[PDB]
Amino acid sequence: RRWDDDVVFKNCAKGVDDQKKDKRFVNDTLRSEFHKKFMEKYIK
Amino acid sequence: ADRKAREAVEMRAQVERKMAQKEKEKHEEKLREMAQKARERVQYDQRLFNQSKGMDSGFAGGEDEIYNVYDQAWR
Amino acid sequence: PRYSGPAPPPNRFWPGYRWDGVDRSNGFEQKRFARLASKKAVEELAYKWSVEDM
Amino acid sequence: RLPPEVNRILYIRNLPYKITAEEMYDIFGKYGPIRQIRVGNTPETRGTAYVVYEDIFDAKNACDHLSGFNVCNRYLVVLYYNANRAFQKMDTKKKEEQLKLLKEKYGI
Amino acid sequence: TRLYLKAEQERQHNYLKDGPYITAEEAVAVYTTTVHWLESRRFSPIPFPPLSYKHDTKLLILALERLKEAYSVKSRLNQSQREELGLIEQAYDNPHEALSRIKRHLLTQRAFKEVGIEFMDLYSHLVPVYDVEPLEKITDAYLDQYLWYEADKRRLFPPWIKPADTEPPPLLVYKWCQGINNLQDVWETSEGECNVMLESRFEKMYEKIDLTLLNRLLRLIVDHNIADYMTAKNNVVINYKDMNHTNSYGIIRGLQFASFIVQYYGLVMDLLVLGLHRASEMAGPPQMPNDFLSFQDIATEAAHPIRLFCRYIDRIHIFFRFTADEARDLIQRYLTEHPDPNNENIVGYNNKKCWPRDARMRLMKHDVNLGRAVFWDIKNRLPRSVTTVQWENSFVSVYSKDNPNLLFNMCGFECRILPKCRTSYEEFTHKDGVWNLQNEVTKERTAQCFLRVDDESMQRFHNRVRQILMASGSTTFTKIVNKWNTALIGLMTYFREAVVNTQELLDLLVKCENKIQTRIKIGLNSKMPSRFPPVVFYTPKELGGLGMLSMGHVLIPQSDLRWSKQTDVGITHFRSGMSHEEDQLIPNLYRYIQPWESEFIDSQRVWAEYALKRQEAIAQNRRLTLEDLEDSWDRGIPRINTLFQKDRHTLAYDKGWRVRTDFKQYQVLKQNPFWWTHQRHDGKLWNLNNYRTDMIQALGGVEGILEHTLFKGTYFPTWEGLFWQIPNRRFTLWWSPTINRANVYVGFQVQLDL
Amino acid sequence: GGVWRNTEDEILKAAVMKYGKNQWSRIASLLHRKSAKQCKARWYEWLDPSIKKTEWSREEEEKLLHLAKLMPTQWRTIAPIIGRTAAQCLEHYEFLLDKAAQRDELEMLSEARARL
Amino acid sequence: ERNRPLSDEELDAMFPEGYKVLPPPAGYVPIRTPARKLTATPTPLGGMTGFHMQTEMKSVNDQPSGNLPFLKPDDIQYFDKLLVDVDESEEQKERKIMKLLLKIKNGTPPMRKAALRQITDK
Amino acid sequence: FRGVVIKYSEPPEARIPKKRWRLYPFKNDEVLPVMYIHRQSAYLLGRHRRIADIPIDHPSCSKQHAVFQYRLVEYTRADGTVGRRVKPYIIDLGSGNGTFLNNKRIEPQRYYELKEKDVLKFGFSSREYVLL
Amino acid sequence: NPLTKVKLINELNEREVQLGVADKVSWHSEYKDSAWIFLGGLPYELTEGDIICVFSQYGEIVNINLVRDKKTGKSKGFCFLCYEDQRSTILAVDNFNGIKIKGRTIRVDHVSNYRAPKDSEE
RNA sequence: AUGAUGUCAUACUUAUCCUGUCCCUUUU
Repeated sequence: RRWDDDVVFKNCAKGVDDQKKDKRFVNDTLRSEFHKKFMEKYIK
Repeated sequence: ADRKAREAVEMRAQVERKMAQKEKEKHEEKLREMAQKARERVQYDQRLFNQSKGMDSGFAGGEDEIYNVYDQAWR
Repeated sequence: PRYSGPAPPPNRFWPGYRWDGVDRSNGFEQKRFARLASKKAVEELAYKWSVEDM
Repeated sequence: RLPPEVNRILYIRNLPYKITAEEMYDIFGKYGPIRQIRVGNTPETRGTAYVVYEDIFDAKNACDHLSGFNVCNRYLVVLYYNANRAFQKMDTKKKEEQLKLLKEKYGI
Repeated sequence: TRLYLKAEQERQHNYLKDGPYITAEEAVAVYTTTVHWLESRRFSPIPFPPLSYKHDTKLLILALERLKEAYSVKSRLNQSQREELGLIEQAYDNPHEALSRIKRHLLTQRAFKEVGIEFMDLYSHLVPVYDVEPLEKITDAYLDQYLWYEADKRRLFPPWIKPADTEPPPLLVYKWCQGINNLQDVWETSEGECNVMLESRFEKMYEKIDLTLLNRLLRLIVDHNIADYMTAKNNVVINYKDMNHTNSYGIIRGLQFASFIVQYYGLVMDLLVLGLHRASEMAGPPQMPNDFLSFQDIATEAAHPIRLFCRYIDRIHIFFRFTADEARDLIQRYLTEHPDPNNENIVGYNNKKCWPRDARMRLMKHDVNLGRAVFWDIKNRLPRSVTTVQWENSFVSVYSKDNPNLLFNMCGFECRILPKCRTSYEEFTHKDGVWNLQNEVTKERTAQCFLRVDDESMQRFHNRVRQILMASGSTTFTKIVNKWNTALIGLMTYFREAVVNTQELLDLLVKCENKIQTRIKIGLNSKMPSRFPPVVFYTPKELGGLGMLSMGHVLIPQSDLRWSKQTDVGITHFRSGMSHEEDQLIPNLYRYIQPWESEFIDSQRVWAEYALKRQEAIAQNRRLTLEDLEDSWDRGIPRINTLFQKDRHTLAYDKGWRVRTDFKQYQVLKQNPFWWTHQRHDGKLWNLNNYRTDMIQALGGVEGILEHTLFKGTYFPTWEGLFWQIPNRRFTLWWSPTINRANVYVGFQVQLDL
Repeated sequence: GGVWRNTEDEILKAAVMKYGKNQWSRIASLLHRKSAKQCKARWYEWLDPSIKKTEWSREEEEKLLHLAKLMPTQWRTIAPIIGRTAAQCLEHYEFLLDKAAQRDELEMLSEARARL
Repeated sequence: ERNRPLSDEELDAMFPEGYKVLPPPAGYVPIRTPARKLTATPTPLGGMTGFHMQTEMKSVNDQPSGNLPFLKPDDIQYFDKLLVDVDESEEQKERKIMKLLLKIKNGTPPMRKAALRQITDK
Repeated sequence: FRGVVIKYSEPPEARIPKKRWRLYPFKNDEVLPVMYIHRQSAYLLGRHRRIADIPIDHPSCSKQHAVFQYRLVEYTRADGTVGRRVKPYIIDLGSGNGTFLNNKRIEPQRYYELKEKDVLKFGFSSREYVLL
Repeated sequence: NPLTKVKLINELNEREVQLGVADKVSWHSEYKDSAWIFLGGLPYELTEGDIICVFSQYGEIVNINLVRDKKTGKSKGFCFLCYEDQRSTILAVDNFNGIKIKGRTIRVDHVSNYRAPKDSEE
């Protein structure tokens, strides 16, 4: 160790902070994974 | 956090000012009372300047219709 | 005799200025040279402005 | 190498009503000896002052460095004071005695 | 656009509905880290607007000049743009009153009017561009140039955040290259050394950074009134044609204060990215500021693991070196955090495409492990509410004993450096543009440097060429030719040597230039000519032709080169002498123009010689002459004309040239050729000249150009003043004598009439 | 510009009642003094029928006082939450409330400050 | 020339009404007298200025009125009396209301017109 | 000047000094005053109150006896490289009784190696005060 | 009238510069083929050697002679000096015209007629 | 229920008017 001593955040250990993945769809077409991926990939 | 950091910065500045006032006084006392005889003794050429205008960007916008290359004439 | 070690202003003729000519001028040769350089720059600027759509 | 309009007198504004002539003399005293200084004690002119120096170039260095200079929370208005305007409140007289003196002492 | 604005609407109502901020404790730690770092560097606070300033009017003229040059270029309007131009002209007429207006607004009005937004489509990745109301834009612009002026006068942003006034791209490329070369015995690994290059965007600093922490950081930067103004005009409103989402979720993108906004956000986030102690050490002692990357002693280069780390606005590039036992420890920490059962660390690593047979990142055990490890550590050390990085999005190459190639992809096109002492791969050097780099102490060729063009920008150039080739039939042929010339003059200059040496990029531009020529031909006729004779396409503008800047081989029609004139006898045909091999048209720069490597070399040489000639002239007590300033006046670093010009008194008091340009790209719609320089501050580097001369010589000159034209038909005397649905017809007639022939259209039979 | 006279305000209210709300270009072609964005801003600021231009109470003052410290900037975000929604009455009320109510060694020190 | 030394009656001659020449202590006027000698002497002596990094009110005045079209930075000297906002308590109110001049000098053309008439009839 | 002619002009190679040097005057083994020589460009000391800015209590010194001005002259450093070095220039202005430095008379138009802590005299014949 | 000659010469030079005149018609074709320039309005304390030293910046003067008057020092205020070439006289008439030299300003113009003792105006 | 003074827009009239200059101040 003794290499990471300037980090403010100690240890996050949380990618999505609910689970590893959601693994669930939804009924609203706007609030879905495909629309979020299309709005985060094609638009920047 | 701002109210607890401003007082800390003021205390650090006061300690640095106290150290500076304790260092500069000792330096002036060491420099004044000397141990060895303290008190016992371009035109640049005007034709090169302002040879062209300016203050613009050179590439006015991005419209590819102003013929930006070949700034000089032909013959 | 020869000139001193001063900077003589040019007026399209290298003259033999002597007898301590330390900056004796009215400001006519330098203003004319600056006006000539400004005209030579403004001609190219107007040509580039008129060659915008051509 | 100076503009003619500037004069030995400077109008200075954006002053507090509590301000002390000690701070005044100290600060302004950088550039040269003070001829004198006036301060408005009157309802409208309170907050304003006039500074006059033994020399103009004093005032020139002053307005140079003192331009928009700070006191308390304020950035003082520093301008070269005008001339003429309201003068004739006083008169031209009392020349006779002094001129008689210079005509007497040196005899010229 | 309607969908993504609805998405921002939902996120903003969410982030106000839940109050779900950025984890208050971590926020307090970040604010404390910032306060401590700024105190350690001992930066002065930024003074609010000095009302009688020597800085004031000069700064206002510079900012209004930039605002005018963007908002008006040439002969377009609106009514909003009209009121903007009018207020601009009024400011340039009564300047002190305008400075009064700006000061009163910036100290008073902590509100804002409704801003405008509609995205523009560089069809690969859409990048939305916001518009503001007029007088608010002017006031904010003077504030922005003020903020950058006092920032550069205070040296507050470090030399870490390097996107500023060295140059645009090529200098940063050559700088990071030679800096990676001249590290202390770093390309060697015989005692099991290892190195790693990372590249990852922080990927949320357009929609994360919270207003209150921004206000506190701005309070630590500048005075209270300017802080409130920056925060408030960060908060306005966004209305596209119908919908109207509120604001204040995070920062608005295109407002003019974004320079200091995103740069201080980078200065904050980079400290918590690296570490305070190592960032201070690699930054500078506050007395002696440090150079482009150059650390002071050998010792601070030796102590920390993470050697050098720079950034442009969105990239971050950190050549994190690691000693071997630390590498084993890091791999152990990585596997213990994230156990891999079936060696699935190599299940998906991104890599490059630069002939990926001998110089992709050679995926082996400890190397792939070290890569996923360094990303795990930099991910875990990131302030997880605001700034993350995606292991799908990054690209982390490792130069060790195993993968003897190393591929770091800066703001330019991607770069490959492969030292001789590791006995590298082929790197065939398709052009003479191999990135050489001399070891700084030994003056020795420590490494070679290949540099191929990058795929994202290559597809962007192809996209814009398809945009032009799809914009036909609604414009004249002259505008199509001008746009193709514009795009080629860009994309052969800023990716210069890579455009010479990346063979797929050389091939794509060739077919696209022939494609645009095909579009011009199918405009000229309708029946797709058997051989459109190459003169009236590729010939120069002022002599009545289309002026394609052709960066592709095309031999001339060898029989289309005859001069003919009836002097005192009769016909004296005067053909060209092109039996050498075949007359090429002319080579898009490449050999014609100079490379950026030799440009950088001679730039250092010329600036050193100009300063030494200035020293000698100050000795001999003479003014420097036009002869010695013409012995240079090339470019050296920036430009010698940038010492000569009127800006030498005028435009010294602005910094932040390139950063202002990139924000201007996000600020106005015309996706210009504008990253690569900005002429006034940088100068004139894109130097055509000799090119038009050589094309006239190749086309046989005017003698042959007029011969293929109908210029003899007017029977006016000689070559003189010749030049001055309409313009297509003028082109049609002035080259009708070459565009009307059976050879140029095979099946001809018509006699028109009369 | 934008003096917002009463005869122009009545004409803007009549144009908002007659033409509509989501048509700003149709309302700007019958005034000859302001643009469409200025007319929409006036209709959303002073000519809105849901704007509470009076009745400043102590509950709204306590709501605005308990909101300016949680968010110092972004007064437009607290415009519809407080209930004023005029984007200028909130700043005026904040100015009125501010004017009426006006009329390592460091730690080692504190450590010995408790031990002494 | 204009640098010739002056007298206290001559001093009272220049400045307008309502100012005092009261000094501070009896140890600063002697500094002003040595200042001449010390303009040479203390300029040849130790001196310098520096700044420290520390976190941080700002008063100021433009023209205080309903509109009051703008004042050039110099014209303040003339129009300073208008800047102060003290209002509504004789002749002092006639000089104070006479700043309509300022409306004639700087402003919009209509302000100049209407102002001009208003001062004609007064 | 204000009321007299101005002689002893400096050359064009004059510059502002940046070295650590201060005028330590000791008339009675006590440095009461201190004058900065690197802050000002010109410095005139004499027996007149109209020409000079501050008077001096030396009756055996003329109005124009010595002129100590700092200027970067053509010299060589210790490493051997040429450049600009801020050093004081010592040359006599043609006084009626001359001058003496460290009990030795110096002639004009001769580039002498002037350094700090030199025992000089600010008068034509003698002086009871030295500067360091 | 006494000092309006230098102002008239400067106005003629400004009109020739602003009217777009070339070098062939720049008020030199009428005063050509003669290097004798007429100087008038000099100070009464200026000697011939000082004027020859101040007028040598544009070239060496061939024959200079001051206006002799009042048998005591030959001082009248006028001076006549012939330069080497006509270009030096043109540069002196274009640069040293209307300049101030030791208090009162002098005038520089060309006569190009002959050598006369009494031709200037006091 | 006119009228009064008053800060402040809005229409209307004058067939109002857009190349005016030092061709004159030449003062010691």
